[PDB]
Amino acid sequence: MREIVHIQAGQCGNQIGAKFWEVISDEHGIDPTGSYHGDSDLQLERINVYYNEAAGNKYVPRAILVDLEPGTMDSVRSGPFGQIFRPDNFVFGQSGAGNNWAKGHYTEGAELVDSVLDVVRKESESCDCLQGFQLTHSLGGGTGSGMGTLLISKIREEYPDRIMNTFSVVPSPKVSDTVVEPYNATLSVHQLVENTDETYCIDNEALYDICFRTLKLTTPTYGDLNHLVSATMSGVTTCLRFPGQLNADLRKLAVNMVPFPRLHFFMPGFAPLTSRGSQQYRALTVPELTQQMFDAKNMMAACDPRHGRYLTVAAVFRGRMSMKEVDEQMLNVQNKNSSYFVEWIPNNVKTAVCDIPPRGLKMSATFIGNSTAIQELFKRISEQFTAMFRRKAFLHWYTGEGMDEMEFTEAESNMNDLVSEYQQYQ
Amino acid sequence: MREIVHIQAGQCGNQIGAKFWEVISDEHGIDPTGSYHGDSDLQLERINVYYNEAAGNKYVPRAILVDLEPGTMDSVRSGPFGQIFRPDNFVFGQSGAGNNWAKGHYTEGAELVDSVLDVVRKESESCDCLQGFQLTHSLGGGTGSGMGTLLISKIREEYPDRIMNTFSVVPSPKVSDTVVEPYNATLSVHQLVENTDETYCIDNEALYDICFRTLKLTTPTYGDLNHLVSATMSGVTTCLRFPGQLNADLRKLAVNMVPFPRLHFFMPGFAPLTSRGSQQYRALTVPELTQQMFDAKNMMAACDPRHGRYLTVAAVFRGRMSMKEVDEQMLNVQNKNSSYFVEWIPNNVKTAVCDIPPRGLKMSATFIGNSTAIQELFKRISEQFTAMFRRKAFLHWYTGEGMDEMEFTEAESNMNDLVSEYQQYQ
Amino acid sequence: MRECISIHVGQAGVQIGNACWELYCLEHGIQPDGQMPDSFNTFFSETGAGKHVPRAVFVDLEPTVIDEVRTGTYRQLFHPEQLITGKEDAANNYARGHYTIGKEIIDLVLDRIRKLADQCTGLQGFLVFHSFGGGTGSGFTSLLMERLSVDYGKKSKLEFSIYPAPQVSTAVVEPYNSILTTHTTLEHSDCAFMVDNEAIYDICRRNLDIERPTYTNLNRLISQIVSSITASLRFDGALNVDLTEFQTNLVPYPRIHFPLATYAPVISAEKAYHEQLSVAEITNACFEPANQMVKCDPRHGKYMACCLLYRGDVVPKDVNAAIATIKTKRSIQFVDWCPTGFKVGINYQPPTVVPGGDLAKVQRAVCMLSNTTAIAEAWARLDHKFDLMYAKRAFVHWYVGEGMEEGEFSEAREDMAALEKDYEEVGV
Amino acid sequence: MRECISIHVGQAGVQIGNACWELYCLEHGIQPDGQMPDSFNTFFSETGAGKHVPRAVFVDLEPTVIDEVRTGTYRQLFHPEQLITGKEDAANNYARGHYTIGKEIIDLVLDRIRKLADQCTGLQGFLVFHSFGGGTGSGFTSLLMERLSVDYGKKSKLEFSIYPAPQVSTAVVEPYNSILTTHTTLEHSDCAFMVDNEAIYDICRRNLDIERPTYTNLNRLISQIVSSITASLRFDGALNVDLTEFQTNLVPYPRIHFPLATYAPVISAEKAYHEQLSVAEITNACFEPANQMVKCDPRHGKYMACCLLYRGDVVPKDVNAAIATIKTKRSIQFVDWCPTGFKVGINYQPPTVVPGGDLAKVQRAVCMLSNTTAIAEAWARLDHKFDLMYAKRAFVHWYVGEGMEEGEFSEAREDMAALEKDYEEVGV
Ligand SMILES: Nc1nc2c(ncn2[C@@H]2O[C@H](COP(=O)(O)CP(=O)(O)OP(=O)(O)O)[C@@H](O)[C@H]2O)c(=O)[nH]1
Ligand SMILES: Nc1nc2c(ncn2[C@@H]2O[C@H](COP(=O)(O)CP(=O)(O)OP(=O)(O)O)[C@@H](O)[C@H]2O)c(=O)[nH]1
Ligand SMILES: Nc1nc2c(ncn2[C@@H]2O[C@H](COP(=O)(O)OP(=O)(O)OP(=O)(O)O)[C@@H](O)[C@H]2O)c(=O)[nH]1
Ligand SMILES: Nc1nc2c(ncn2[C@@H]2O[C@H](COP(=O)(O)OP(=O)(O)OP(=O)(O)O)[C@@H](O)[C@H]2O)c(=O)[nH]1
Ligand SMILES: [Mg+2]
Ligand SMILES: [Mg+2]
Ligand SMILES: [Mg+2]
Ligand SMILES: [Mg+2]
Repeated sequence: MREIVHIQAGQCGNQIGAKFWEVISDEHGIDPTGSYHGDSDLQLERINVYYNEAAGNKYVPRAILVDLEPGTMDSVRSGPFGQIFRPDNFVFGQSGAGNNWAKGHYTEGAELVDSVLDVVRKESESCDCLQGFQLTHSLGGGTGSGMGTLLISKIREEYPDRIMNTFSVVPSPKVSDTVVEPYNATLSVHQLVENTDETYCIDNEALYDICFRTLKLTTPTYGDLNHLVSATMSGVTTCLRFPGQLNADLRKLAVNMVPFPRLHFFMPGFAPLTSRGSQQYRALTVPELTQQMFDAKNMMAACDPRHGRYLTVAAVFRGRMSMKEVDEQMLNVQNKNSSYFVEWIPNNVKTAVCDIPPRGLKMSATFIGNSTAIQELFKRISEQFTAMFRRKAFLHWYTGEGMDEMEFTEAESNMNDLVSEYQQYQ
Repeated sequence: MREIVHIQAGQCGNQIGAKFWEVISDEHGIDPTGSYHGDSDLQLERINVYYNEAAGNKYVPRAILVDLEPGTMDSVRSGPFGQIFRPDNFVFGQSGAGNNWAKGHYTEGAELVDSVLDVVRKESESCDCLQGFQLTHSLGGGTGSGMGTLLISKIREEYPDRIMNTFSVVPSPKVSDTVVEPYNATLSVHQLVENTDETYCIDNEALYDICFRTLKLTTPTYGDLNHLVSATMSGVTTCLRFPGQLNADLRKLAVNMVPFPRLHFFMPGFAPLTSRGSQQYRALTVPELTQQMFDAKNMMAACDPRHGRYLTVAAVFRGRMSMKEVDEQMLNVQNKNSSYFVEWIPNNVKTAVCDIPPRGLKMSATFIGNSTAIQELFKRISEQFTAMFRRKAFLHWYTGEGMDEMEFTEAESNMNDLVSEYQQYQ
Repeated sequence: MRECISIHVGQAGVQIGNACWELYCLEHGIQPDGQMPDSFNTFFSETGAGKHVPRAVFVDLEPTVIDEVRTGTYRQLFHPEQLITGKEDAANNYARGHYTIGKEIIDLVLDRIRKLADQCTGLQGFLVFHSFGGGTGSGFTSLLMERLSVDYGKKSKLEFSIYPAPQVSTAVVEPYNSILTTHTTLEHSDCAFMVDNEAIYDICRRNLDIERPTYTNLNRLISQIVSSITASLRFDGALNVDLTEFQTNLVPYPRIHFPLATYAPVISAEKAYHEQLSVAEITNACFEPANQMVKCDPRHGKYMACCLLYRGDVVPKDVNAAIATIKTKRSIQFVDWCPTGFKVGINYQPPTVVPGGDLAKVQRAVCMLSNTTAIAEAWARLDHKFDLMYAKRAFVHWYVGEGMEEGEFSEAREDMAALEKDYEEVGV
Repeated sequence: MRECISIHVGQAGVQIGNACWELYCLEHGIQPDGQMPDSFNTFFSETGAGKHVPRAVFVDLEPTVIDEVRTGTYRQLFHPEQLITGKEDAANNYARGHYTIGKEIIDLVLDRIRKLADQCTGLQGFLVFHSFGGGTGSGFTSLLMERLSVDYGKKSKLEFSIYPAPQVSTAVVEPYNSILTTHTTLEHSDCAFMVDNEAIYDICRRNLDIERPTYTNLNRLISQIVSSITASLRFDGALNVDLTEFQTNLVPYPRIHFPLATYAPVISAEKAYHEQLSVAEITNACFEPANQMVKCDPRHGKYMACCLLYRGDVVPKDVNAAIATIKTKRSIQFVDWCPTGFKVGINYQPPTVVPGGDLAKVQRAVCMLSNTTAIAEAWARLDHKFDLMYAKRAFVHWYVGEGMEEGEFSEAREDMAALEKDYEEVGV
């Protein structure tokens, strides 16, 4: 009961997905072969949420891997945990998208997509009651953004009543990796606005800051960064996988955190986060976790929560904890930091608690905030788009893939409207 | 009780027959010498359906091998299992037919045929209650098509009340092996229309697709292809050879699957079919088998079932299975895919179950569909015939063998009529 | 004295019969070889020392199903001459059953039956097990029924028939066979107990907690019903019911002889521990639509007569109480022309359970046989199914081939229409 | 005879119910397997030998909470058919509870309830455990209450409800759910006992010396109250109270059926040694605002009726003395239209304590149920909360999606306004 379908689109998305799978298999006591070697019966009770049971006491991720390039697939298959995936669930093209949203959405991606659709239909049929979909990808390139968006549109058309979740790695302001990133992000964000129910805005710059400042890590690799994201992902769906004292799944979270249809862009967070040295000089207690989570410098989106207000915040706690203590701490934070919370939604905080902690830790926390500061992310992007579009820079490539200028105009308008709406509800 | 007589005509037919025999001997625990070395008493209980018992605890196929060329016979005799066949049951000519239906039907084949007739009469006399005949051949050449057809006509004349089954390998559209294939197919199809009770339309292109796409096989040889066909053949008659929970033989299948006399052209299918790699990541269960069988890409005829409707479909299941589960799955498929089934024949599905699974597998399935999409196969052929015949191309050869133009006109008309009838009942 | 002859026709009939005979053996302490280490005489003849032989004939047009019996566990129980086998089947064709194939074997089976009947001194009648859908179960049975009616007539005829489902049908041509056999059925058999596999499946999943029931599970359940029916003859209870008595009570008009049965309790081993399965409880459960053996809504029909057959640790007073309670339930309506709609039997022997069976051992059980107008709904759907197919003459040629005439089909349809109309009229 | 059916709805309802059933078992000497190595019949059916089964139905739209019960310590106590589980939750949405998800499961639960009720010969009524804030606890319960009212009606209905706090709310949408369920609650349930988690927490920290109370600690305390209520039915005391009696005494007008409860003494193991916990003392402690189960000031309200339920080593004379003393306290005011505001019950059995519990074993205890105008304050704050959110239509779209109409919200608000006004009028 309550099966989730996982989709990974483009290189980054795939990489994050791999990490996610690795963590979750470890959590549920699943080895690199698909065999259960755990101790606790609780690890297998709700195994069906993320895994299909294959013949001969093995488990396989309900995961679809998508890319316009084959190399990524190979890299995944050769990775630790690569062999756990169903071979028929790898759907790859041969060409690539060349950082072009149009190639991913209209051309190469279009050709690819039917296969993917066929796979995912089968995966849906297999599951007794699919609660919904989780897509991991980025907005800045061509595949994850254009192809991903296309896929999402198709999915929603066939499953309009199911929950649609995306973990979207967004382009940061300073660390600009590509030149057409503004275009790709703009086009994809628009589509996300209409077709996702909740969007987790993850930002590389913020991750780097976390790694450098909070973990004090000498050399971050993408893997390390990805780990953080994976942890966050695991946090959200802990209530579907384990028992607890107060239980909240994907739907319950959405209903409590989304007051208006369009405002479904979250700034996620995780706690605790310490170095090796600073491990000894700390208190493993709920007050400390709470303190950590609400800090601006612990957000995985490059936005200052002190530049806006929280519309709603959901906190998900893992480990053996006193409910009273949890409640006290959340009330204290809202009373003390009154100015950071919208005053016309009393009790801006939703709490959920799962008894099963993550491995290595006795207590852990996951944060989901709907903050009006997310407007900053959109605004910058809009500005950059304007700067490009005013001089029609790089437009020709997109138009060569069948895209028309008017779409760009529309998307930009839409994003502007969204920004305005956030501002006004602040 | 209930003896079947096997006939193999022309090279392809012979080759398929060899494979068929090999599989069946293995199944019934019969070695290359004709001796029973099996374990189960169930393997010998109904051995007489396909084997005559010779002196000294040996078994011999009730098989007649026919060719206008002797080389094929030699090749068969030198094969693994070649020595099991009765030497007197090889009936061969010396000349060959040169891809000419007329040579096979009117001239060389005519001269040959009396011997064959004499053999088969004896084989009939030997058997206590012959249920009928199975002919394996192709429509595109001269021997299997012309000689085969001739043989069938003769047989039906002497056994008008017995069941007449053909496994006919049909010419595909793209992979055209010969130039006069259209002619040979047209002429033979006509004859089949009047003289066979059920015709299994097997297509090389579809087989290749199965091998390449579904089995992921690096290099298919004809042997591999033939194996698939053999499996299918074995499936149909499993109910005559073993016990079961619900039993259906050749007659029962025909009566349930043929609503109108002329509409007896089946698209057969088999399941399960997996690679070596994809063996581990699968569920050995009835739902999965069902899913596999009904897919368009698992049909051994190059026709899209989604281009027509199923008039009737017979499913034959082998292994220890729950009847309820089987029934649920078949009802689900018809309810979900309502549009692919003719609405004026309620319960378009017939089910049969045999307790004895094939070797190596715990569960297996054989599919027989009477689909209106088979019209495509006829239509293409008709078109090609027209294209040739309009310019009288290659006609002279046929006429030199005594054939008249009017026969061609007749056959073409007949086929057209058949096509029309299929279309209208769609 | 009091003896019942069992006839098992076609695959279904054979397989139900196997289960039945397994159950009977266990009930009377007869081993699979006929030896026992008295009432069992109602089902078995006794020959010499250390032998008892079932008063049964097994008939099939194929060898396959019967051949299993010959090879199997109960090979010594039946003598070879009571297992009758042809060479070719009816191939799901009524015509082949009734005419082409059936006319070759019917005489033989009749002769054997006569031989069997001559050995019995107090023949109660016949129990006939078959299906409506198969060529043998339909065509052969209709032929056999005619002959039996001619030869014996006044001796009672009972048929236990696997009716085809609305949704879950295994074969394509079922409606034709069903319609054809109904015509002769109405003419001949004196009371006919319809059952539906789909309903049984539902029961096994919901009440017995079995994910995947196979035919062996259905058959066992079916056998239980038969046991309840015949326990009044095979044991000595407080208050008893004979077959003639049953007929008198349960069949109000000659044509209206289709009472649908049901059993209670059908429960798991574990789920029995918590439930206090009282007489009142089981009785209440009997009159619930979910536990029915045929798919239909009694709430939309009216009861004409119900027979309640209790077995085991049951006392009359509490049965009476249960009946009274049932009377006062507005949602269970009986027709106005029958104010007293109960025949009640109580037998001392608890239901015995087959080792490795799905049913738990209980102190009490009940088999309700009720005649209700709601059964007409089944006929309506079947008729509808028939009419579609016949509109296109689909498959008809096959039947014609074996000597059937098109006019027969129409006649059969008419007969069924008339029957449905009759059912309509009695419920007003 | 005298029997009470318990219904446990949603997470909160389930978890309170677990505690309750743990307590009952210990009280009556029933082991977790249903075996006992008579009055317990009020809560348990008895089946065969060595078994007793709770007269309870556990309902949740998810599997998770109930699945714990199935796996856990008391898996053998309940039979599987009394534990009802859907597939998808109400997701903190009233609409999903009442309509979209609830309409799929309500029939089933009703049928089971009817089955349960048919086994009881002297039905007193129903105890319904839930919360006002959850989608299931609100939406499902309202639906269920309607159906129960229809089917039974005159049989008493009691609900034990976890009311949302003023400050410490765990969920965002609580006010909407609370308002919606209140409308149906007023229509149907006959008396409703509100409780607040915040108050319980305060009590546990201040009176029990627990730094960190978890839900298990609250639940245990809550169960005690229920035990006090039902001890008059489960034991034979000197002076007794039935549920109908309670209703008669405590509810002065049909709409004014919200009495807030409280328990005394709630003390630590050590702090019990020094205190001489007399009847007078505990009684005095009952009427103090700090020990209340709902956050509000009684000093600012008026009492309309109080029921005092004493248990253990208590004699009437000293209870009377205590009551007299309470009468003479000017700070505790009763409305002028009720000069005699006491119903008094005294039961012989001391409060039993759960091994590993927070409460010490005492010779005497009391449960006070009082109807007071001060409860109106809670409704005022809740209404205020509702009105803010609704001003912006925040979250409303979700409810609309599941078939709720905006007009319903307004109607509900109006109903609550009317209720508050009614409360105002009776205190004048
Ligand atoms: N947080 C992470 N960000 C990544 C990772 N890999 C890439 N990226 C970021 O994502 C962007 C590059 O995205 P992709 O390779 O996924 C573009 P994609 O293959 O989807 O389409 P193409 O344009 O066809 O290559 C860029 O901002 C990278 O800096 C990763 O492992 N973690
Ligand atoms: N599926 C298979 N198809 C085959 C096989 N061998 C040949 N064929 C196909 O059949 C056709 C060639 O047929 P044949 O050699 O049987 C013609 P035949 O000997 O019957 O008459 P002649 O004209 O006298 O040779 C052609 O379409 C081949 O591609 C086989 O082993 N399997
Ligand atoms: N209840 C039950 N029904 C069965 C069983 N086997 C077959 N059926 C039903 O019987 C019908 C098929 O008829 P069969 O008895 O197999 O056919 P037959 O009597 O052997 O007739 P032919 O094979 O056509 O000669 C279908 O409705 C099946 O669902 C069984 O073991 N139990
Ligand atoms: N006293 C007490 N209150 C609880 C407990 N668990 C949850 N709550 C309260 O119940 C309310 C939340 O409702 P739940 O019962 O969790 O929700 P639900 O009934 O399962 O409804 P959905 O999950 O939305 O379908 C909040 O006011 C919680 O504080 C518990 O064990 N004891
Ligand atoms: Mg890439
Ligand atoms: Mg050749
Ligand atoms: Mg049969
Ligand atoms: Mg819940």
